[PDB]
Amino acid sequence: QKDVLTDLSRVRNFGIMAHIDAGKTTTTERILYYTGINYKIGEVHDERGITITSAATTTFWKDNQLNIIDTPGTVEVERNLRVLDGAVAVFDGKEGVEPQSEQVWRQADKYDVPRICFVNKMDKIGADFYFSVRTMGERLGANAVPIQLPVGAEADFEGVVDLVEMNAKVWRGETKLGETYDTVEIPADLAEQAEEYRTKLLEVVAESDEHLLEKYLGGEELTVDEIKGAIRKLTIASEIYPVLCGSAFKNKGVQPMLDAVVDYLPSPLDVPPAIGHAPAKEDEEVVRKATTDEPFAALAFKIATHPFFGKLTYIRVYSGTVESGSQVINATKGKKERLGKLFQMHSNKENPVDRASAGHIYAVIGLKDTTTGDTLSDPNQQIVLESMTFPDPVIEVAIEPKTKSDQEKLSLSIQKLAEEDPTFKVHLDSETGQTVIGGMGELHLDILVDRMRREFKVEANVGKPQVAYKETIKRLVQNVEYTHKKQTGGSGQFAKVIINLEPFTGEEGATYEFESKVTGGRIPREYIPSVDAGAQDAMQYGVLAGYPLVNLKVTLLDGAYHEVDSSEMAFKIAGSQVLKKAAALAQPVILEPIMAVEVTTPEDYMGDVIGDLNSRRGQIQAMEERAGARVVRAHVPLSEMFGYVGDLRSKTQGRANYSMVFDSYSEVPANVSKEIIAKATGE
Amino acid sequence: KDVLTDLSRVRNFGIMAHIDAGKTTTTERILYYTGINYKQEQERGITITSAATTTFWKDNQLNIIDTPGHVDFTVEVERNLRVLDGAVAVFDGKEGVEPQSEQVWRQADKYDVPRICFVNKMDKIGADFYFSVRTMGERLGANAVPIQLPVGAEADFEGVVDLVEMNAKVWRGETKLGETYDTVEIPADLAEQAEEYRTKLLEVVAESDEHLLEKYLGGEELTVDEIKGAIRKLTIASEIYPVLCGSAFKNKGVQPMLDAVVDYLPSPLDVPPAIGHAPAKEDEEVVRKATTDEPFAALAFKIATHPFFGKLTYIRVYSGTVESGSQVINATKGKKERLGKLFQMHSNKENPVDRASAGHIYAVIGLKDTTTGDTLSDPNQQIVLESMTFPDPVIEVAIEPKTKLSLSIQKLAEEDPTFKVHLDSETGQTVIGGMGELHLDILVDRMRREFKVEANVGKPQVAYKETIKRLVQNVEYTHKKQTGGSGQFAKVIINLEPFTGEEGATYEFESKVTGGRIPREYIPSVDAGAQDAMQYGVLAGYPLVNLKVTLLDGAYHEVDSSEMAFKIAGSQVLKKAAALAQPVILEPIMAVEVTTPEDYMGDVIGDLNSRRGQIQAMEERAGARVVRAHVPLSEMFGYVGDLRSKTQGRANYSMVFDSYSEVPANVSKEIIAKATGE
Ligand SMILES: Nc1nc2c(ncn2[C@@H]2O[C@H](COP(=O)(O)OP(=O)(O)O)[C@@H](O)[C@H]2O)c(=O)[nH]1
Ligand SMILES: Nc1nc2c(ncn2[C@@H]2O[C@H](COP(=O)(O)OP(=O)(O)O)[C@@H](O)[C@H]2O)c(=O)[nH]1
Repeated sequence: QKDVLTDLSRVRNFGIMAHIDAGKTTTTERILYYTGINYKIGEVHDERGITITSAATTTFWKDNQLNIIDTPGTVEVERNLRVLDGAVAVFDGKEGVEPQSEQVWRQADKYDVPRICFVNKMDKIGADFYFSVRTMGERLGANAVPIQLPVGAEADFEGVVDLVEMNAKVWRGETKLGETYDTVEIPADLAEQAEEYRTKLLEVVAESDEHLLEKYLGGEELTVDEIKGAIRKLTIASEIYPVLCGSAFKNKGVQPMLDAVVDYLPSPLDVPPAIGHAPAKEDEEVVRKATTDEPFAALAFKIATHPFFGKLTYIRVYSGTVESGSQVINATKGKKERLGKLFQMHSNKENPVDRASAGHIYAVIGLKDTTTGDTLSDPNQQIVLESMTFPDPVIEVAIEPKTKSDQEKLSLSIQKLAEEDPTFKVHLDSETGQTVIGGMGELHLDILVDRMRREFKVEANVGKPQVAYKETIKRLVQNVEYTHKKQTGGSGQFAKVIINLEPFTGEEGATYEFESKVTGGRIPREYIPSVDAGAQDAMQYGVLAGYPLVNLKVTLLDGAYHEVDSSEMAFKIAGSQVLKKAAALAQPVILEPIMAVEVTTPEDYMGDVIGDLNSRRGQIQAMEERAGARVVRAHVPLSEMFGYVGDLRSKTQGRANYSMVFDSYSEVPANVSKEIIAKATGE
Repeated sequence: KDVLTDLSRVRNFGIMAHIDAGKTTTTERILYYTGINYKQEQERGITITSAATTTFWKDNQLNIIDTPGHVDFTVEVERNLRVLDGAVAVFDGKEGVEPQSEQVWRQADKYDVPRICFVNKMDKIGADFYFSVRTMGERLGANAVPIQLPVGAEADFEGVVDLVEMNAKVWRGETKLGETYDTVEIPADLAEQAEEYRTKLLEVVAESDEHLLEKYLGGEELTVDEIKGAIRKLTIASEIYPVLCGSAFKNKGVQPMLDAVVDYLPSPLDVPPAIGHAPAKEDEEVVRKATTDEPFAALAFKIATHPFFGKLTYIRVYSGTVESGSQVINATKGKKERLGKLFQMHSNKENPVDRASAGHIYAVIGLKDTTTGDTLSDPNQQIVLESMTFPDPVIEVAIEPKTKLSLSIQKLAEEDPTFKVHLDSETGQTVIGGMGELHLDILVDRMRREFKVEANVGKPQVAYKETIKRLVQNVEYTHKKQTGGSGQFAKVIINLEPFTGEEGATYEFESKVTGGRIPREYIPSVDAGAQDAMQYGVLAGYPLVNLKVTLLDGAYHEVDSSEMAFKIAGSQVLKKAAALAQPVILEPIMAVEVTTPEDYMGDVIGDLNSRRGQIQAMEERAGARVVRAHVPLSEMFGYVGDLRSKTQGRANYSMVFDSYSEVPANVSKEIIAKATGE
């Protein structure tokens, strides 16, 4: 394990995020080659092509250990950004930022993931570094700071102008795989435009630190280390995104890029510590820092089949150390696990290690009940990294497969997505064959339907998403009585029940309470729970619009029975009908899912954000300023949040991001309740 | 992937092994080799772990069963061994026979399950094939006959010597998943040791059949088919256990073992026919053969939740064939069921099938009142595959939430009919009834791992009962409460006697009223009142059983007498008559069966007698001793831990209800004192 670094400052866990056909595969291939041929030159103690096969590949660049993670490019990407400490964003110079990159960039923005940009395909016709860097501002609202400029356009691409050390690194002519660059003076053709972007970089660098601002403004020139260190601080704080260029296919620009990963991307020490919750006690927060002294905690993010080893579990260790053959707890499942062989996968070999320490990524063998997203931890000090509890779905969509083969494909999609997403719920009515999926939002459901149709090729009719409304009562209704007297064939059925129905808060979140005040055996004790079950069964339905009834307290006050005719079945009918009777007379109301929306926007677009939120019946809660940006917190009904992603992006020209969580159910306004009821009665 | 109708080409088997022995890695390799090799610089997932997985090896259908989780829960292990036709025993070459693998071996011995042995981890340092085969004889009393010999030791492990075909199958270098072997001649280093074990195998084969004994002794050499056929006969009869070796992690030896399952493990035709009983007629025996022509019979052995399909019931069909959308009867419950979609689960898909035929294992959909252990059968020829089990719980535990925040537990889940939930009303006081102390502990883990409740668990309490021993006559009670609005009146005179009943019934009500002295309108109310009072005790608050109430006389007021007043009268008169009929407390007596290693048997009988046990039999099965005894459940508390320490973890115990017996005098006073202490 001497090959695994314990100095986490010299470790970098990063991945490549890019649009498809942008060059992620070819860039990773070139990274792995250049890093191999430059490793232990004259220090090895003592044709070839690199393909990427492992989900995580470990390599070394200039005395730093680089753990590269294959980002799919969904819930899987959200997990990978937690496994990532930083990312390299690869763009196609012909197109700049593309619709796919927008989504991942905003998720990395949510989790404050430092990024550096590599504009690829600079050899191709139509590729432009300057146009592409514009699209980063226009569509991502990103402070993209070019740290280099291209030397040449289309076929004449030869290298890059280094804007930190003012020199040019050129690969002239047909460049061999792994061939180094020639360091030359900046060409005269580029001298002024280089000086313009040098000023832009120096101004950003000088404004970060007061000591350099006094130094820069005084006419003194900033040192390379001061410039380099300032860019790193800003990049790690997600303040700026350094931009590079090259041609991975033409073998131009890879080596400066690798330097940028070392120079400006964060180590396990630079990112904030891992925050999780105790196994139980979700509210209790547990924090695990990136040091071997802390208790062991690790997240499993990929399950794979190795051509030699069989089933392989990839894990990201955030804190502490564990050894091979030692027991750990799968905190997500509460089951014990024993770590088998431990590996760090290299480009062309499998490096076995004897223990799994903090800040590193490993492939584990002997795991039996660990799934992607599960947390492995010290048995004595247990942490769960992902939240285990989720509220019931608030939006539902209906899917009906077209053919009997689409039904079988839908059953293999609901199985693989269950493994990846525990947040979504599925139920199937075998009559009509209507699979209804519950989700956490319209976009969450929109993702699942797409993955069913593109990654699993289902052909089905998708319904329009329906908000999961509920019903409750606002008033106390007293001495509501119902009598069931059905004379079925032969012997009849009898049950009389008198209940008292009131709203019920639930101190700890309870939705229902049943109380029996029956005195003197007027209702036999054996029949009391049948009234409860009958009331609860009738609660499944609704008195107003057919939506479930919640926050009710049923008080069984009295009743009557015939010794022969009364049965558990009869007292369940009585409970059912009496609940429908009392709820109708107790001011029934409809409840709406309310969302806790938080929007981070620049000041200039903040007014346009609050105006949009007000139009969605939102209630503004806060107007904070965090990290030079303004954060608006508001409660918005989920019913009004349809299409927020596109509307926010249009109104704020792409510079604002948002997070939606469930908050509570609230009574629907009067004018909106009648619209809900009218639609439901017609459905 | 079609469904085979030639049941000779079918293998219903499972893997039994100690923990960390390689069950998961061997199952992984089986599923890969059977898929890619027969009917890579890669990485992928199918994320499927089915209770029963159907796969194919060389034109034979292999149905693999997941071995039960709770090894000490004897109801789960016996069910799976009934679903199994044969088993593959996986051992660690470094450790040989281990305590948990010993327990299942003796259980498989009880149920006559043919077994083959696979010595795994032969590439690990300290692994010895011959040491493991010695432990098979010393600790399992098993005629373990090696049909293979290891080629290499520890890191130099390369393959196996086949002792039937007398060749060597070697996997040289780093073996990829599914990589084939090279069949080579036995190395000279192993030629002598191979011939020694070849003679041992030939002698076992030759003594089986007289014809082969003539050929072997005559100097003629036995054919491969003759050796294979003899080993198969001996393996199916549990006379010999073939021994193999390999490395599941290093991908060496998997294909020979799959061959051994086909060659020497039993088919559905080779196992004895299914033996059951007619509903509610334990003495009447019904036999179902492994043929589609016989009436349909199937056992449900696993209930699971499918993400898309909902409830999934895994069934092992022993006899006949039934189609989708056809009705069957759940003989265990007496209710009818309609088979919905039928599935055979594969390593990477769900294969829909049109019928559930004999000798195969399926996943069923549309079942509502079928539980693990229930028997599905043709309505006309009703069979129950599992023996009758006591319904009422014998052990009770109290669970109280928190230390309302943890009322999340609804647990209306069918669970089993074995669990009964009743309320003593102390903070709700969910009291759960079970078949034993381990039974409840299994359920509590479900409530705490699958539902993560925070609760105080009580100490297990024996579910005692009460009864009467003498006849009491002319017991009268008069209910006269003059309430303001309306008064109430009811007089009843009853006769109370003990009543076992030819039908096994707990209660009998007879009315000998002569005139309309008690109106016919209120007779059923008196019966209900007596039954209500029987739920509670007269001595220590435990339910009363085996009572007969005879209503002899009474009185009524035309206005004041109601059904309620006579229910109070019937109730109070039973509490009064039972007190005067010599009430006694009854305790559940259990049929305990302990399978113990050779050495520790003596401590078992002494312990059982110290727990007020009555020894009934000792038998010798294989190399172990089986002690059967009748022991009161009250004295069996903590037996698992005491036996496991006493037998170094190598022994098995079974507890099933047997009968109720009167509690001894000094123990009756202890029970009563606690209850009166409330
Ligand atoms: N001319 C040119 N072609 C490139 C470059 N990078 C990638 N390509 C080509 O683009 C195609 C897709 O690139 P690929 O690595 O598969 O992108 P990915 O799908 O995002 O992983 C491949 O055929 C490459 O040959 C580049 O820098 N210049
Ligand atoms: N070296 C070696 N290790 C093995 C072999 N078979 C299993 N293992 C390892 O033993 C550990 C436990 O095996 P496992 O399949 O989980 O056994 P189980 O607990 O009974 O299911 C795992 O980490 C396996 O990788 C083998 O043939 N050789």
